[PDB]
Amino acid sequence: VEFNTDVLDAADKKNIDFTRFSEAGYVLPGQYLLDVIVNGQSISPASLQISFVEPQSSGDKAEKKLPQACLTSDMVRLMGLTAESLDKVVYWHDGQCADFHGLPGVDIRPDTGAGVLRINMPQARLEYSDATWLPPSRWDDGIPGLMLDYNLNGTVSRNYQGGDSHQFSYNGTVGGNLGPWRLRADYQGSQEQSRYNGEKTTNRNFTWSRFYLFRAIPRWRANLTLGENNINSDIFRSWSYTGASLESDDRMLPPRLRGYAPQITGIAETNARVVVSQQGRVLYDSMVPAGPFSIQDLDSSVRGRLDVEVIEQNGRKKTFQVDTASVPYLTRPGQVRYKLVSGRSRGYGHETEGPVFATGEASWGLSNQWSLYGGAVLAGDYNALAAGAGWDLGVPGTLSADITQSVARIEGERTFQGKSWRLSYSKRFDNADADITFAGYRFSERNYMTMEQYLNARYRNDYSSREKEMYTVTLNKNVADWNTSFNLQYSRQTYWDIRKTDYYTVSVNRYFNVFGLQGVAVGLSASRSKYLGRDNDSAYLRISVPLGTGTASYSGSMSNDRYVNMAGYTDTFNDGLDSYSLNAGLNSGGGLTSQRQINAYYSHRSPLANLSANIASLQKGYTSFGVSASGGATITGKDAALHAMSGGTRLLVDTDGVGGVPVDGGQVVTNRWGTGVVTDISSYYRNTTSVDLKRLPDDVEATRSVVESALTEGAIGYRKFSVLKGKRLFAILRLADGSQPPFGASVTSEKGRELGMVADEGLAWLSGVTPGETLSVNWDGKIQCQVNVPETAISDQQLLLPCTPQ
Amino acid sequence: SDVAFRGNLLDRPCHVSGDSLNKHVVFKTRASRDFWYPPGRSPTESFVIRLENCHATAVGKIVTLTFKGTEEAALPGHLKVTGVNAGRLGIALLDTDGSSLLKPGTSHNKGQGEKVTGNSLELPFGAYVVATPEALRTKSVVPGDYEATATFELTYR
Amino acid sequence: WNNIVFYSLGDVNSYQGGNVVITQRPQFITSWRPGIATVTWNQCNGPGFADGFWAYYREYIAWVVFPKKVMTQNGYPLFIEVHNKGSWSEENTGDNDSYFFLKGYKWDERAFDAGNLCQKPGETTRLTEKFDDIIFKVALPADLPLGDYSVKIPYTSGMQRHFASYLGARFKIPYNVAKTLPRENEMLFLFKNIGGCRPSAQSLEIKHGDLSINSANNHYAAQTLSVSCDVPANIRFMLLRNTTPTYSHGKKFSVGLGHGWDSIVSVNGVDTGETTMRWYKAGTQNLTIGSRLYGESSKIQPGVLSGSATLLMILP
Amino acid sequence: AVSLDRTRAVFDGSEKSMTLDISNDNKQLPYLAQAWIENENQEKIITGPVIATPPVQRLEPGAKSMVRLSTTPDISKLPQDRESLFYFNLREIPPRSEKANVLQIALQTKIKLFYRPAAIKTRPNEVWQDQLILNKVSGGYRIENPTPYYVTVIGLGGSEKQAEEGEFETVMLSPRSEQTVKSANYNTPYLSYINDYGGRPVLSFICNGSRCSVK
Repeated sequence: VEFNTDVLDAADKKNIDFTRFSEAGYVLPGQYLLDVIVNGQSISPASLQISFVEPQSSGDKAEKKLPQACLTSDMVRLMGLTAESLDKVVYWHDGQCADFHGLPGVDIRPDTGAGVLRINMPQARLEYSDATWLPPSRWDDGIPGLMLDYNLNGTVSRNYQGGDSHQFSYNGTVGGNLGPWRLRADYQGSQEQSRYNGEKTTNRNFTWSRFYLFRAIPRWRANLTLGENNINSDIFRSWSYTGASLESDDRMLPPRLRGYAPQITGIAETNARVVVSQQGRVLYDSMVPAGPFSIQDLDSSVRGRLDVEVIEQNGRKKTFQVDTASVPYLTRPGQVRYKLVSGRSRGYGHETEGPVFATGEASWGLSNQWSLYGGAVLAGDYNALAAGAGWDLGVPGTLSADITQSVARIEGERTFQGKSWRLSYSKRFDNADADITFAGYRFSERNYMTMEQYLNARYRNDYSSREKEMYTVTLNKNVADWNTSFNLQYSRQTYWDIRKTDYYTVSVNRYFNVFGLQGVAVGLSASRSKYLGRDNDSAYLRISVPLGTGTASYSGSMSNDRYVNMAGYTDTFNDGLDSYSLNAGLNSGGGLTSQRQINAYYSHRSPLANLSANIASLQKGYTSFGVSASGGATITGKDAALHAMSGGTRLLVDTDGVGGVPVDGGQVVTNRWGTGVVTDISSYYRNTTSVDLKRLPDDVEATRSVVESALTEGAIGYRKFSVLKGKRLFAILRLADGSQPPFGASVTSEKGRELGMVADEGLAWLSGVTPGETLSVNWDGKIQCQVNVPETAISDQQLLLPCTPQ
Repeated sequence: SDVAFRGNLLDRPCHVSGDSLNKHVVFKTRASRDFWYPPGRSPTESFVIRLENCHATAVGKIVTLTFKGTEEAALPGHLKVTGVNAGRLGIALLDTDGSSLLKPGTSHNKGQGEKVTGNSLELPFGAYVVATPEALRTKSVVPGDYEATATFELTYR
Repeated sequence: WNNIVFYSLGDVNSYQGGNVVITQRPQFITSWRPGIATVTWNQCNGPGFADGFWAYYREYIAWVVFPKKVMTQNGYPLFIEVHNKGSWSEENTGDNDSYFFLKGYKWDERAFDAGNLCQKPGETTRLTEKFDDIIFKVALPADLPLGDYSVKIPYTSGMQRHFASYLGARFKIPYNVAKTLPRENEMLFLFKNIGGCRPSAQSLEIKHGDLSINSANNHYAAQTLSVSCDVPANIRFMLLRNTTPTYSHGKKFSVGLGHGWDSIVSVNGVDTGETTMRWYKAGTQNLTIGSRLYGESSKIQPGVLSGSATLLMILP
Repeated sequence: AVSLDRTRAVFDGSEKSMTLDISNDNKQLPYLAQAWIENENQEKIITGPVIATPPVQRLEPGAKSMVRLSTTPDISKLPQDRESLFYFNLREIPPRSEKANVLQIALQTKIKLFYRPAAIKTRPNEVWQDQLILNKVSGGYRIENPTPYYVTVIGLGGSEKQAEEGEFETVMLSPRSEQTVKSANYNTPYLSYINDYGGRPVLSFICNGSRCSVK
């Protein structure tokens, strides 16, 4: 219980809801906004729907129990519990309080004073998720529509012999995605026209360069591929083809499961208990096995001392200093990688076909830091078998080698068979920065035929370009004074019965400052191509000193008796996001001519599309002024929009009605229809889309800003914004008899929304009132009266209101 | 490449000392011995109130003490008590010098009786319940429970 | 006899890729040009003026040659990658700084042409001959700085003529005499770098409100900042001094927030200013930068403080 | 006890509602509290200009409690050329015991309010206290206020020994007002007052008999 009912500044002694709300303050059965936090992290930064009701399930003699959070099914399904393991929330309805009678050890503390909802529970009941390692639940992939992104340039020109000005670039990648299956077709075209005195010629070209469709699989972690493309050069060279392809995608796996750091190989006596702390927080406390142990489950971020403290079974202890550099390798044991490609070959034309193949390329690592890789390319008339391993020996570096047994039966009856071996070598991070990052050695014979060579000799019949044997190495070494990373290099080639053309390239990178700020980078290079009689000595020179909004740039270059000079003042604007390039130049050729060029440019990052202008004028080539249009668009989604160039992912922010709201990320502003789209985002990340809260105009306001979702590549995420206005008013509620109701009673809305309470003289200042509804006032544990607010009411008014019972 | 700044502000935590939390002084006197007989009084209770600070060169120039409460209708300068004695008793509060029987709503004259003990300002007082004359001569004072709590407006200057 | 004079085009063209990220790579059109040619060679050993009454030998081929390695604004070696040669015939594998392809379309023709066989270089002729188109791509380097660049393309486009006396004269033209010629035919690329290392926020808002004095003495308030890239490299950074400190504290980067308050900063636990870390894979991290709130040496004069600093990232 | 951090509540014209956290000093028993805002004529204006949204909330032992203060168009209809002083008042509700004749101590504290309009807004390092001109009547220094804000002084002395230790009554004023305060004659008056931070800037005057200001 009983509180002090008498001590209050009130002329009226009607306080039946004053003792009741105070006493009811354990768990309040009302509707508020709380943030559900599970084991420290949160599943929702802006959880609005949090309901509380009194439970009438458990019958009792006194019926005095504690009410809990009357959760619905959306926030319990977006949290990530293993619902197929333990089914204790799949049978509960929204009418009654979700009781926790089936599982032990979890306590809930609902505090509306702090605006949070803490839940502490063990890891054995649920799965794991964070900003990294998103769950396998499908995200917002609905109504993809079409996606266009143009990049066109219109410009003028003039030559030394008269003038002609009609030049147009025409490229873009349009395509329409359909659910998980996503399509994109890049067109290629142009527009040329020249107007001289005695001749008026023009030509137009357009072709379908590359049209492609794709779909990703989260179950097998591989992306399917149908159409025309090129394969990167791992062992074999690059080549065009048409058909199916099963390639890699390792975006879903966590870095603790991907990367593995080497652990302590200390073998003292038994199944001990390790304790490792960084700043006074144990990051790992578990039971290791008997004898030798190795914890590769910990690859987190460390930036200091970590005291590895061991607790043995008898009670023995040992302390030693481990470094912060825990040397994680690039080899991955236990994980395999594969390329399952098949189809037909693409020539140079658009309708150029060829033979049918079936290719298998795979790699496998054993868990002794050794790793094999085998390739089986099989066509209808050409077969090549590849196999090989790779391993890191630790202190002498790392090595890898492979053999390629190829048979080639051409149409002209000439069977050629060869087994070629290539070896790769490298080096770890040494003490004096000795770093051989690559060292190759390719053994070949005159009897070879690669797949590209098989297709050119089979139809175009060329019998040249035969390579015999060579070696290369890549050493780079820095020193801890003068900031210079020395990279002296040498590469050597030789063909079958054609000469060598051996190369010689050196480098030195100075970095210091005299009579200016630090940031002056002077990298210098010099190259030499040694033939039997010719040695072309080329060298590049530059002077570059920045001052933030100014940068004096110079460029010197001389390949073979042609020294070229440049002079510029290129930098950004005061905001830092706008820019312009300004530079002059001098050209001295070997054929007794001195040429000069002057080029000017200015850009502008508009949110609808990026635009720019250029001025180019040289000696004998005149007045080439240009203008560029580049941007992007998305039609037939939820609404049409316009944006700046994408590379695979876009999220759709929906702020209807407001034309000028600035969002973060790329500072895109919305349109008259009220839709927007951000561009700089990445797959499987924590994307916090908040608007520029202090850059809002005075016509609109913002209730809440933070919405959270994780997008993938090629999907469009829809984000609904619940920001609306609220009217505030003072309403004098009067009862049927004329008397006033006891003040302190809270008013709930029709949709389950608590807004405030009644003051002393039957007055209730309320904010956020929608005009036209019928409100509800609650005292003594039930609904007592209803009033009907008219639609003519606006904000900040004094209204006398009559009470009507339900 | 952005401005690394933090806009901050702070304030002085002007407060009262937490040592005077157990200030439940009681009146264990007899209502038929000390309130029926025509000496109408109870033995006085003393209480010192501490208030911690940072600086104490002035006392009344920072916080001014004044008290109020439900005044007794039949007793000027005394407050109305609750319980079984509905207007039968009156609380007479003495000052820090213990002489003036001041009014519920007037303030104490600053400059005297204020113990400046470093940064904590001690303030001892005295208070006794007097009997109301409408119930002292007629001996209608009910012996039992009587709860009294007066407010103290500690206005900051 | 063998008199051969050359024809060189007069075309200058435009083209644009736009904005490509460093992890991605571009593709480009190499359009064949049936433009107006100009003579740049004057040799004559047989007859001077053309008569064409005897069926003498003739052939006509094209000539486009491009260098294998060029340079950019800051002098970087541009590795030109060969993607698809078209229906042409690439030869001379023993070269390392020039490409060599030719096209034999007009050959073994008997001549019946009158006029002048050997003329002056100041002459132009109208010829319309369209052929097969070429499409390419380029293996661009990894370490590139930010900004805008204007790539100039040195090239040639055209070919050679032939007048001999007999059928079956496979004459060849040397490459040193072809490469020593001057250069006139068009240069045109412009590009701006997007970059591959871009942090999370780039707005840097750190805030903290009111409190007491004793709690504030040697207090700590944190703030986290992440950064994401996708190329394995060794990245560093630098903290710039904006304000000035009152007292001397040595190694500790103390930012003067005013009124005698130099709050020392916390680079994840220690006041080191800057560090060095490596990337071996792609991804992101998290980096919580807070600061100790002790700035006054017990002669406490507190006020409203809004001191600043500036931290930027330096590329390797 | 109850921790009260504010020295003076200052509200600005740009912000529509400010914030304030209050916490518990007692760790043995929970508490309850109620508040209201008064005015110049000292009455409970429950339909005042600023409305504090939580009227009563339960405080745990050693925990904290929040309060938001919404604002109405009556501030806008009031003149923005001067500030609007007010008095908000706090009262705590302790749990009532069951022993006999318990003399529980009820605490009431008053602390000042200050709405400053945006037209006469103050910069973060702006001092207008040096602009004040002070004159002298024979027997007391009269104070002239040309500033549009409320002024408050607590000390005056010829040296610092009689500045913070010398006896002087609290004298407040209103914007663009003038009055005469009885005070002795000093050659160099050490005006020790309390600023907006709460510290003591002892502004030592440069006077001319009946014309006192700062250089």
